[PDB]
Amino acid sequence: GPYCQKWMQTCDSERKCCEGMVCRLWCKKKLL
Repeated sequence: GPYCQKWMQTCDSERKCCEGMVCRLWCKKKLL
């Protein structure tokens, strides 16, 4: 929904990761 990626959404192999980036404890950017 409206608060997930920029709210550190607690990521698991079942979590609706709003940007598909770094499913480790949250979802956050790490990219070249």
